[PDB]
Amino acid sequence: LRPIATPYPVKEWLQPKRYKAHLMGTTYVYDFPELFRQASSSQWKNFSADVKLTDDFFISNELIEDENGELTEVEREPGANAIGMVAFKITVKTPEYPRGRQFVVVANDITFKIGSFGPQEDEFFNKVTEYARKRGIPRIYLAANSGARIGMAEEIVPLFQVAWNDAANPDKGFQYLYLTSEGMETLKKFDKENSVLTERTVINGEERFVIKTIIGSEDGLGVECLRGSGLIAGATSRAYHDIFTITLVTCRSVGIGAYLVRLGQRAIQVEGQPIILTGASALNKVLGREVYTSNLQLGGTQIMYNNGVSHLTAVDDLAGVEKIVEWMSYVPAKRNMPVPILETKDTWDRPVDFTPTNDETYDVRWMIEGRETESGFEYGLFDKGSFFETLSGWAKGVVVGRARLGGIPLGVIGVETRTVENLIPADPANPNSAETLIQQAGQVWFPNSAFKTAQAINDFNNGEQLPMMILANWRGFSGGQRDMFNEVLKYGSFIVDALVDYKQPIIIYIPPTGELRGGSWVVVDPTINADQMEMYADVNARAGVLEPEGTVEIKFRREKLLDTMNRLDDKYRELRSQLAPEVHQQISKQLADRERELLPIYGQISLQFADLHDRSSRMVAKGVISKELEWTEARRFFFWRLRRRLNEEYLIKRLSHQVGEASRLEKIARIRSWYPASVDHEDDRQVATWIEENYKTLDDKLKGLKLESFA
Amino acid sequence: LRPIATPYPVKEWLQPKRYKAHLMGTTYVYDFPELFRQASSSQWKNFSADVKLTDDFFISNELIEDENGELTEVEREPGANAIGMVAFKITVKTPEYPRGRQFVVVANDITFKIGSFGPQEDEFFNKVTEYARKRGIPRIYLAANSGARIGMAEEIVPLFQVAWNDAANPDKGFQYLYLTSEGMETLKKFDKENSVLTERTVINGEERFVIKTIIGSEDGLGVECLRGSGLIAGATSRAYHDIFTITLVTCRSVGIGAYLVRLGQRAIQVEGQPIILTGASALNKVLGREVYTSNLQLGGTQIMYNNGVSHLTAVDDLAGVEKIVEWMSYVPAKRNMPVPILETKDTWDRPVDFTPTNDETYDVRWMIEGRETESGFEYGLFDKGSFFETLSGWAKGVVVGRARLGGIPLGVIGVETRTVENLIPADPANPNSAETLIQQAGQVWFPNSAFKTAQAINDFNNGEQLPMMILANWRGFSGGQRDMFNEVLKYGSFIVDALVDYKQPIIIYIPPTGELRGGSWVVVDPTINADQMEMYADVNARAGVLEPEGTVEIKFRREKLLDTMNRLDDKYRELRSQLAPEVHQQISKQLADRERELLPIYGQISLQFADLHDRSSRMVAKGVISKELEWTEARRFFFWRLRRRLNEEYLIKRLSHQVGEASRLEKIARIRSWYPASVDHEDDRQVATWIEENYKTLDDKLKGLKLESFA
Ligand SMILES: O=C(c1cccc(-c2ccn[nH]2)c1)N1CCN(CC2=Cc3ccccc3OC2)CC1
Ligand SMILES: O=C(c1cccc(-c2ccn[nH]2)c1)N1CCN(CC2=Cc3ccccc3OC2)CC1
Repeated sequence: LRPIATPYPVKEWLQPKRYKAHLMGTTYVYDFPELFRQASSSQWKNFSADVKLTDDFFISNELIEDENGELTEVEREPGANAIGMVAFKITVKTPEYPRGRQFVVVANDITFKIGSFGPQEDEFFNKVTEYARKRGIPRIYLAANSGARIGMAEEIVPLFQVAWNDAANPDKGFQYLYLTSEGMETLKKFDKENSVLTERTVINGEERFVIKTIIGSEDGLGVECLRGSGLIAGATSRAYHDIFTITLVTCRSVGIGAYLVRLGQRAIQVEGQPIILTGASALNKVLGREVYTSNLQLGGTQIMYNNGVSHLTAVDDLAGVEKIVEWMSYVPAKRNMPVPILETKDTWDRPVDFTPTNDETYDVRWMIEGRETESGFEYGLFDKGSFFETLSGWAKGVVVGRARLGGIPLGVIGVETRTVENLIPADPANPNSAETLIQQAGQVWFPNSAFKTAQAINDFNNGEQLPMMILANWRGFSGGQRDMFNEVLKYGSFIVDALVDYKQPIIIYIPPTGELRGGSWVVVDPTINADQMEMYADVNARAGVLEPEGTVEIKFRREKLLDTMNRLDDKYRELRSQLAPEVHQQISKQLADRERELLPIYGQISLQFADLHDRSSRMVAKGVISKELEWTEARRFFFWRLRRRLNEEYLIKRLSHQVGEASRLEKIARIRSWYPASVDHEDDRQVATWIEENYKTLDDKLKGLKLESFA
Repeated sequence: LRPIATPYPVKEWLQPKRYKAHLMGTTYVYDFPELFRQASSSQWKNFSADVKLTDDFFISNELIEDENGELTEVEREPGANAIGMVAFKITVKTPEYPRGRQFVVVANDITFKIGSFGPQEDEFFNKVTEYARKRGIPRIYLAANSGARIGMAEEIVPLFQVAWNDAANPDKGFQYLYLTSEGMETLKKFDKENSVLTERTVINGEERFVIKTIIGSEDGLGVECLRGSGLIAGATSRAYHDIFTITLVTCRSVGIGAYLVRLGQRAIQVEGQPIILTGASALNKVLGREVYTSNLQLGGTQIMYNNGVSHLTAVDDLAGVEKIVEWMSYVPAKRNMPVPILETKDTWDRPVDFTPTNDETYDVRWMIEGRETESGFEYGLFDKGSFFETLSGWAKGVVVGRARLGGIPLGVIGVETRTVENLIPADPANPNSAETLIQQAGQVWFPNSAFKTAQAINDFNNGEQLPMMILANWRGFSGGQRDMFNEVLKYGSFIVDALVDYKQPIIIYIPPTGELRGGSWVVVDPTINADQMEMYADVNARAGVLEPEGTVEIKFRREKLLDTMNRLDDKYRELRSQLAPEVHQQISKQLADRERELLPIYGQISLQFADLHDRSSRMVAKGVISKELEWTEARRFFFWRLRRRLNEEYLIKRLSHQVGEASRLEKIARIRSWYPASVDHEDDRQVATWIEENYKTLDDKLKGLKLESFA
């Protein structure tokens, strides 16, 4: 016992495995529920400073397999795990679920055979994943491992013999490996007869049992571990589409461990904990040279967070747990439950203060969440303090996060107007390689930003099941050589696919000072998914196929511009006179003199003429947008629109369970036929208010419609 | 008329639009059905040289919209199209469908308003896509366009006035654009009152109608074209998952045109025809400098085919049409129809001749399709002449194509063992940028090869609806810095997702001289999708978590190796003697002398010991593979296995339409309970033969099971 004379018992001595985990720079597996309790309690403090919590607000129950391999809850001493994978069912009362919400935590035990994945850990991880999925509850994975378990048939090590070419000269080589009768008997005796596959031969009097395959008595040596890895990779791939999946990289995640991080998509990486496929020393043997010095060069945050593999970084395990808990606060308690409403001091009923200007540089985050000023706080579009930005280290040209609109949680995608730089590191494996700095213009989709936008859309959609707002402000895609070669088309197309799959309300809003052009509008138009999408443009937004400079270049050329020079009194007369023979040379020089002096302002006139088409009024006129809006009034508008949309969506889902076979246009028109004759279908607030006042009455109407002889 | 005195009529004079198309370097839209007829006839010649074809073997009917906007067949003169989008319903009798197969061809008319997409072309393209999808028939798109249509309100051009700051000095600027009463009346007269949005003001006696928005009388000027682009992008995204989609880039594909190419996935690009987002001159204005000289720098084959955006290239339009027709020969006639069997001279009943050696370099294509030798033709795994390789210009480390196994069409993925080089071009926009040459080791997945493998899997699955074989031979993923930074994890994970979605039989086969390790096995194990996947390993294959060098490094270290030095007579005695005081220094030097001399061969022994675990016999023993196979006998084995699998799959699909709610294990066990008691369920040939002999009898059994009161 070390240290002596402590006030309370030495927990690292009661369970030496706690000390081993600490020695490896991670939290002991059995101590993670306590971090979730601390993080959950902080959530309450940050929400309502005055709430009195009691220990019954949080319950953690370890899940273990029974005699029939079915998961059951246990209350046992930490460190009694017979396998290197552990799980807990957590039931917490949170500000968004004060009566309680549930989730599962799966975790590697780094103290158990270095956190390696053997067949038993793989089967348990799969069993826990299926448990979460059946219940629709989130699956949190805490990665601290050494990848698939490796081994050899340790019983064949003291027994094997070698068939030397020349016994006296071993250096000259060997023909095969074999067992003697004594070696074979040792195996027979310990009931390890099937540990080897032998073929008996007779060489100079003695019988030799030629080893043809080594199998081994112990399980978890090789391919059986690889089968299990495949099983859990597929299990996670499916879980991502079904439930909320998140991973915290807590010590190091190797091989299957790294794949699990990616397959669950949502990942928080603790600083200094690598996500690797191959270790630096293994790579060094393959390359010959001593190229890498640490695994952090390969899979540290400076790789993974800069990549978008790690959505967030964390300073320590508790910070990571706090980020999981914060992310989950935007997510339904379980699959298909409504999005968790959470109203704060910042009510829906106020104008938007922060307004972008065309002459001044701004941060899009100011439009999203507001900003501190010397004169006070300028509120933005969403609730003060609600913006939880993710993928913050990758493709910084797009701003992705979760936010709240008068309490309604949603995914937000904004456009970074400032030029973004990113540093591509020098490849240590290539001596003729130096660090590259890439500049990327604002309001332009590049391969990386197109991938991030698509990624964001999918992550809001699957598991999170959130509505979304895109504050659309792109000039288009980068059509230059490098970006075309880097497959910009591929990434842009993923955005379309992500929108086609979206199952919750979508609002596309071209904000003030914002724009949408030929290439950018294609990928975000509401006809991609009319059942979910809706588009709005600010009165100070712009949209057209090309930018004014482009439109003039194609449609307001020199001849049109010169014909327009008949708005000029001096030009009209000069063109008329030069249309008696020798004097015509002086008049021709005089026309070219006026045309040269007028050209800069007539170029400006054509630019203005072209821009006059690019207005939200044309968008309304041509029916390409639902409404033209005023930025300061957007919060009030969107709150009720979103609120109205969620209610109608709920009624569309119920109408689907009954009858079944009807189009969405038929279902919505049916639900709308139920509204009082006096209710204006175009009034979002009135429509939401009427539905919320009649949920139980509408239920009775739906239960009555269960007179279905539909064959 | 030019030229005079030709033997037959000048087709370019009868329809001048034919000449315009030719002038633009493309085939006239109305002439594409003839190219399909020529290509279809060649298919017959290459199949059976002796078949007599008549014109009734091929029918092309133009589809146009009726009075109610419903598509109908027409026989009209070419060039009468009132919109710039054209379609044809093609019905062809092919070697795989001698009674006939159908498909739709949609195409831009480059002679119609430069092949631009206006709202009418967009609505027609969408209508044709839905037509194809409803029928389950393939959709071939022929891209020859200028992207979304651009315009201005040409009626406001002669009318608008300018409010100068100083009339006498126009150079000093203007305040706004306006209309006069005379201008307003001109609009009133031509019923174009809503062409502008004005606000009347009175300035120094005269009334000025301030233009606040220009709308225009003509449709297809701006945003209305962008809505249509979005509509067709979403339509194509959906079509890809539903029907066979392919695109031929025939002149140039711009903006929406480029997106359409990608969204349909399968693309054949004609040499010298660019797929661009922004034109070179437009990019040059945005950058200031005159950076690019042609659109081919941006979207030529050297960009798109090297990218994997273009799956194949074609020397001219007919070669492109021939490639479409050849690709389609592997594809079902319509959605959910069986894969088209096509038996050739190369029957299933033969051994595989080409065998890889560990000491000799080979091309994987030799294993796939065979190879010509001075001594004759060495047949490979698949039918002679059946290998149709796609994505051949991108990520050359993986070999992807379609093939036939005794007539059965399937997708094939093979591993290129030879080191692959690829040249990254120098960015013309960056003066401090030079061409990079990248080397990539064989049998290692890199970001590009992982993306291609995933891409291949999805393209075989969607629309093609083909079974697949992966001749799995990877050491793992590149875990080095550059490849980790280039998101190898992301691409590897797409492989898992692609396998999870697969709806047809999958065979994973580790071939002779082949290997599968820790990282590579994870992503391809049959437990990812047990309903479709199956794994086999050749008797000369290898698999384990690490390679022998890795396993020894972790599990057969110096102490184990030194303990093994007790297989040595001289070492055993020397270690015993040095375990009386001064003489012990000489014995310690003598032990280090033997250990140094023995170490190279004992290192080889441990490598051999480790390799003895990596055998297909261990794979069988641990139940991770369905069977261990012999390469020469693989064609015979796989033919019957695949044939058996397709039959059972057919019966599983039928059992699903009836009853409905049963697991696949229940359905298959039920189908198997129908086989005669004497039929060995493990005999593929017997099982396939019995099903094919009793399809009508099994139908009667299924129709009888339609006694379903299942609620
Ligand atoms: O409408 C225009 C435009 C602008 C200026 C000139 C011309 C033009 C049209 C014909 N000749 N020149 C077009 N464009 C459409 C919007 N595009 C946005 C865009 C900006 C951009 C910025 C940096 C790098 C790449 C980029 O490519 C995409 C830029 C070009
Ligand atoms: O089993 C081993 C191995 C090989 C040699 C030494 C060691 C090792 C284990 C511990 N220290 N050294 C491992 N490995 C697993 C298979 N890996 C395949 C691989 C090759 C490879 C080749 C080029 C570039 C990157 C690469 O990374 C992936 C290579 C490393």
